[PDB]
Amino acid sequence: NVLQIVRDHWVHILVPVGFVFGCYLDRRSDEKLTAFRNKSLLFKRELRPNEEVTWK
Amino acid sequence: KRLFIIKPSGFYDRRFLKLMRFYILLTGIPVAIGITLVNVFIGEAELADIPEGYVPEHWEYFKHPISR
Amino acid sequence: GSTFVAYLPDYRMQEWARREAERLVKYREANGLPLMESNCFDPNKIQLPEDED
Amino acid sequence: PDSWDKDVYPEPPRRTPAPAPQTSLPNPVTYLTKIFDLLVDRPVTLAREFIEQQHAKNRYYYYHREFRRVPDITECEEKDILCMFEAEMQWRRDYKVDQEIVNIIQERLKACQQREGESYRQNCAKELEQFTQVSKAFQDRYSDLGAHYSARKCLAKQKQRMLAERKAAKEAAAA
Amino acid sequence: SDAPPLTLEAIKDRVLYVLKLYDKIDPEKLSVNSHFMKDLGLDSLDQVEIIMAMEDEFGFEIPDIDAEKLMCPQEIVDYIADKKDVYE
Amino acid sequence: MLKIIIPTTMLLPMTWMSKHNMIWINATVHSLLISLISLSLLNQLGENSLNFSLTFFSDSLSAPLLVLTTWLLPLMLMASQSHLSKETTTRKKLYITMLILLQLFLIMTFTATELILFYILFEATLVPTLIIITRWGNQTERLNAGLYFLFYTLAGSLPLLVALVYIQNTTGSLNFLIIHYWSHPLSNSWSNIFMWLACIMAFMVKMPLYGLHLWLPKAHVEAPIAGSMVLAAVLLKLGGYGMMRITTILNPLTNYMAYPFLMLSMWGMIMTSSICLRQTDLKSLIAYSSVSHMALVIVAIMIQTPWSFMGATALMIAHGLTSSMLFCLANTNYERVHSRTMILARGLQTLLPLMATWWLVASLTNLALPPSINLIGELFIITASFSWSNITIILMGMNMMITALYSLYMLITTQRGKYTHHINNIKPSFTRENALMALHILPLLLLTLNPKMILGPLY
Amino acid sequence: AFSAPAAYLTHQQKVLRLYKRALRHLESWCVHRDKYRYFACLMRARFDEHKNEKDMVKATQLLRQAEEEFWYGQHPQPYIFPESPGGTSYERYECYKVPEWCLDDWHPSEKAMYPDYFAKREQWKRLRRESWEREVKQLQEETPPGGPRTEALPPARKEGDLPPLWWHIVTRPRERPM
Ligand SMILES: CCCCCCCCCCCCCCCCC[C@@H](O)O[C@H](CO[C@H](O)CCCCCCCCCCCCCCC)COP(=O)(O)OCC[N+](C)(C)C
Ligand SMILES: CCCCCCCCCCCCCCCCC[C@@H](O)O[C@H](CO[C@H](O)CCCCCCCCCCCCCCC)COP(=O)(O)OCC[N+](C)(C)C
Ligand SMILES: CCCCCCCCCCCC(=O)SCCNC(=O)CCNC(=O)[C@H](O)C(C)(C)COP(=O)(O)O
Repeated sequence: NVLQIVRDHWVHILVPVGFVFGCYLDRRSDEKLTAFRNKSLLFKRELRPNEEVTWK
Repeated sequence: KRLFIIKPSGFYDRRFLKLMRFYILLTGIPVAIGITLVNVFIGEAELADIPEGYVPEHWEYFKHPISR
Repeated sequence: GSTFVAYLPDYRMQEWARREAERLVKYREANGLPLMESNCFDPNKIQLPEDED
Repeated sequence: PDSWDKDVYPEPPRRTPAPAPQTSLPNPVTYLTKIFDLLVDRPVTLAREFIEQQHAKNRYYYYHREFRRVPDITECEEKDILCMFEAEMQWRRDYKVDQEIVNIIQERLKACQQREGESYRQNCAKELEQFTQVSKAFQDRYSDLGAHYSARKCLAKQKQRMLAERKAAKEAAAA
Repeated sequence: SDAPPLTLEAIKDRVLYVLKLYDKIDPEKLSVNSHFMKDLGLDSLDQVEIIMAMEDEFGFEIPDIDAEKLMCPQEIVDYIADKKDVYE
Repeated sequence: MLKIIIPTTMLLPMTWMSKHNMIWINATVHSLLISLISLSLLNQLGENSLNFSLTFFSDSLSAPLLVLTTWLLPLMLMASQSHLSKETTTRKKLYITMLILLQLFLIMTFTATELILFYILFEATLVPTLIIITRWGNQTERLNAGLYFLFYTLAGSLPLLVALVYIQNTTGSLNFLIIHYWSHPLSNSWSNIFMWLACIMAFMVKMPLYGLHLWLPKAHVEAPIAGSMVLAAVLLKLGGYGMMRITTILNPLTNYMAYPFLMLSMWGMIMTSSICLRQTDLKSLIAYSSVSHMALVIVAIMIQTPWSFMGATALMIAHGLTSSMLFCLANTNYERVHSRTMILARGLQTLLPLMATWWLVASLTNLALPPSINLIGELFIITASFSWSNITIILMGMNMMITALYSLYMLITTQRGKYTHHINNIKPSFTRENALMALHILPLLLLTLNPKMILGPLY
Repeated sequence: AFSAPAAYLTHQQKVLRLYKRALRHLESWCVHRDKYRYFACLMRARFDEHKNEKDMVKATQLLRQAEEEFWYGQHPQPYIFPESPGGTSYERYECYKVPEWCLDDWHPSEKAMYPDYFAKREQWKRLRRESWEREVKQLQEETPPGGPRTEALPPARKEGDLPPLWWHIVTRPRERPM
């Protein structure tokens, strides 16, 4: 019976999916501005024995 | 002797006030109870010095558990 | 939303600024230095023009 | 309490006089404080003891964030944007700390005025003098920068004041 | 509580009481339906005085345009009853 | 910050793919969710802004405006579904599309890092507003209003564009951060004077400034209720935001270029407050109230002090909420009696008591009762003006009296007295209207509880 | 307030109104009852001295001097009955007067209480509905061809008629509604 329910209320996932897509695109934008990661004079720091990057 | 007092319909204003109170309380009584429980059983962080060689996480720089 | 706003973490650094001011006041009062200086920059790093005439 | 440092927020030694009754009638205030104590102060103390017992079983800590010192705006080239940015942020942080210092001094002054009672004009001269010095320094530092303030404008103000003082000194030496 | 619920009989009694204290009307000759100009031989000034006496007795003012028309005690009682929402 | 932009572009096809009787529910629910999402931008720093990318950034001045816009969209949706019931499905979807496009343009405008992009979006906001006004307005004046709304804007904004590109050919960048860091003083020459005028006149006509405000009564009176809401609460704040942004490059010319505009702002604030005292139209009274408050905001921006900027930000937020509430309150009576004359429907407190309470709260907030944020902004601006010059306390004080008068005047005209006898079609207030009033008024006092969220970057 | 006004006031009407106003203001001046009765009798004699003037011009001239004297010697703060248009309770209860048509919008739950009252209301509404066509026709018949010349309304004359335009006069809210 879920066919009619889906074809009537499938418009309710467009906005949440857009929210997740926007979060993913914000992360993709963030990954292109790492030219000074762990390089500022105020926050320059030695890496921990395991971690690879100070922030993502 | 008792007479009829002509008034405008008080049903709808009363209904709206009851509905607003119901929804506000419906979401706010759990919030108040949770805040009280967190405050009682998980107190606020105590100020302390950073030990040598330790790099705290950012959320560790705040004192209230909900803020953290 | 009001609960979320009321419990937003202190990113404005108000408490940190208060603690820093407490430290500085304690130090400058203990060692007798003035509480504040009219110059916010050290004159040694400022090079005034040679001639004023 | 040990919550705040007693050096930054000082207080006098708090001398109070002893009870010296002279009248045979009972003091209603004494019975009122005894009733208030036994009826209010003890249940509140028990509740606080329970709350602190619960808090003691869950101890976690938060730390004061430390900031290094970076080059100031005076050590920055004309168009070096990165150094300008770092120096500007350091200047804003120092400005906030200075504001809080003035806040501490003003709190001291207000507490003195309330505490000293009717002798406040004579017994709080030191706090007034400290506030005068701090306010003068703060006004020389940050006043008239206006909205859109920056480290460069503060440096320009300081250089102008330095030039005026140097000219005054050089002309006074000529006298 | 407040004043009792004034009735038609009370209003008529009060109006007749006030009228029977007037020196220019004969108490025996006065009736509820007696006309002021016709049956009692009064002029307009006496009617104005009667209206003012009613105003004093009941504590509310009657406009001149309405007071000009009341000619018998029954009319005065009726005007008072319609003014004060009296139906019994 | 695409996590906010993309859900609106998704509101678009969700509205266009909705079933014919479920458009309002879906739109309102997802707009409220988007407002809840945008609530996270209030977590600001103390030193710099939130630089999300090369294109968009968020600051302590733009975050409250973004929250207000995303909160205003659902309120417009609730306020619009009453008078659009008889419309066809396609035209209802078109109306919702105009509202969504306006919200998207405003969201992108308040966060653009670039001045030309800011100009493009701040000019793109005209098309949906103009279409709404000239298509869904009620009377025949609407067409003229649209023209008055259009050219008044464009004649102010086209010179700005020229100035903008000129600046980019001199400094090499119009990015706001670089512009702020690489700021240089403006000399005193005729060319610099005209550059100042070109940079200022667009935002001064969008405020609107006294003398340049003639478009506003037309636009806010002939528009539909949602159009009036968005025109008064958000679209007037574009001028204030733009002036606060652009003034960083105009010093020290402003020091003496503000005199004619300061004089106009103060005297026209008095003049418009006085105009409110004799107004037969209830919507025009609210429009002129907006003019007076925005004159105060103009003074605050023009005197260029931290306290003035704080007060100006608080005043913009408070005025947006208050004026939107007042417009909705007037629209309820209009929908009941189909007339805008203030003395037509009287004594409405007897017939609608809860509506009378809403009217009382809105009027009390309009006259800046303590400790409302309206008062906080007004008092900060007044203190800054007193520091600027002690004589201003006269004019400001005058305004404080006049406002109260006309404010209570409106209330006493509409709620007290005796009801009109021949008007018998006044039905009890619907739950929708009461909810609209409550959702307008509760955030005002909630922000009063935590006032540092709307005090701007100078806090 | 109940009677339709005329195009003008007659000389006798003006004299009577001035007499009443003078008596009331003189009473406001003379607080005590016996003093008021004395001076009211004096005023009555003063009024009825010129009662028999056959010259209308001299009568209206005497009235002119009477009005001038009253305006000079009026009480600045005359006594006003509390519910009169100048009294302390003139419109005190107007905020409690609610029109009857509001009852037409009551929720059925509210109308569940007071069933008999609403039955009587239905009877009254039906009577008004039946009565309206006749009331209009009677007003049409009794009106002169050049429109009405006064604000007076005719009574009912037919077997079971009602006086035209009676609904809002009969269903006044009350003098003390709540
Ligand atoms: C119907 C009848 C009603 C009358 C009866 C009501 C019964 C009582 C209820 C009324 C409550 C009285 C208020 C008393 C004050 C208590 C609340 C206060 O203490 O909370 C404040 C908190 O207030 C919140 O910060 C303000 C709420 C935020 C407002 C946002 C509105 C929601 C967004 C919707 C869209 C916004 C549109 C406008 C654009 C900006 C404290 O501020 P703060 O000093 O920090 O707290 C320090 C401790 N912390 C930090 C650990 C928490
Ligand atoms: C309806 C409301 C619309 C909004 C109104 C906007 C207000 C715009 C007004 C512009 C403000 C000032 C403009 C120019 C600045 C100074 C004005 C002038 O009077 O000052 C003197 C200018 O001197 C003389 O006045 C020369 C100018 C005379 C010619 C200008 C025409 C004025 C006529 C007014 C018409 C109304 C304009 C608005 C039309 C709508 C100063 O002497 P000077 O040192 O030498 O000039 C300074 C520039 N320097 C340094 C490069 C030399
Ligand atoms: C308190 C301070 C103010 C004092 C003001 C008072 C002083 C003024 C007193 C003197 C003024 C006059 O008498 S002015 C005298 C005016 N002259 C006439 O009226 C002659 C014609 N007569 C009539 O019109 C009627 O007989 C009529 C008299 C109306 C009787 O009415 P009725 O028989 O059909 O009831």
